Amino acid sequence: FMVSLPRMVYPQPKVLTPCRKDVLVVTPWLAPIVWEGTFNIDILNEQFRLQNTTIGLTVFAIKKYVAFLKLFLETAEKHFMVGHRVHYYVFTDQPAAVPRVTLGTGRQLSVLEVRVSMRRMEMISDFCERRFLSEVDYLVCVDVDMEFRDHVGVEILTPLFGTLHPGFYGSSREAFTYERRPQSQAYIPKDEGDFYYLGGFFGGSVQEVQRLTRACHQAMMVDQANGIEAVWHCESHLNKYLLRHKPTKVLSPEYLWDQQLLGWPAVLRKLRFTAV
Repeated sequence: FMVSLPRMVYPQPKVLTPCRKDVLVVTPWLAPIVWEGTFNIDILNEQFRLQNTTIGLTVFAIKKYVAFLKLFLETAEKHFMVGHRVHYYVFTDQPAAVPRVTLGTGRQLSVLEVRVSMRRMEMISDFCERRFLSEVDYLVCVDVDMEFRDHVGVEILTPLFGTLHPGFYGSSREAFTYERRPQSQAYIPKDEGDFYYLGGFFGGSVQEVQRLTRACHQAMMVDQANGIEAVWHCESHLNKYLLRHKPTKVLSPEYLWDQQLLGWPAVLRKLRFTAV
């Protein structure tokens, strides 16, 4: 079970004062949308540390993309789940090119050799299935050509989460780049859709992440057999899955931003994880 929190002194939440009035902070299925100002990280850290939470962070670094590992891992050390147990899983075709990065206590890295479009979904579902169940409580699946710039912590953890694509968070659903051909398993028509989620940042409990990756892998195989490739590949399938299986938290675009392409809008109080 879960033990009591200790006594804590913090500002009283005020019912007649919203945290943020400029953005939606809860979905219509009552999942929090995680923005700066919506969470007290001290309360959340207590809750998750009292469960001895271990977070797995997966990245694929193939061919030239191994060059991104050093900055990715060094900045993860500064910003990602600091204080909690972290297990990095680096999937690569070049185990010797993985940089030797100094890790904080309670943090470990495993290099897993591989070797295409389906490799990520396949590797996460039913190649590393048993290992992940034994080793971590949550999985966070991200792209490697990125850097952490600010806190990314236990506020994201939940059974299943997606992240709002920074190019589409203000867009009408008709403008979302979902797969629009009915012949694809990823098809979403013009009158459906909550959000446009990123392929590059999703996660959840190991069980829910394995369900998602298994479903996507199966859908991608069906499309391949039918001679169709979804417009945005695994991201299109991720969007179909999260439409039909609503995430239990949604991360705001603070969690995956491209400052060169999109600047630093007022609505973003922090830029936490960004394109290089």
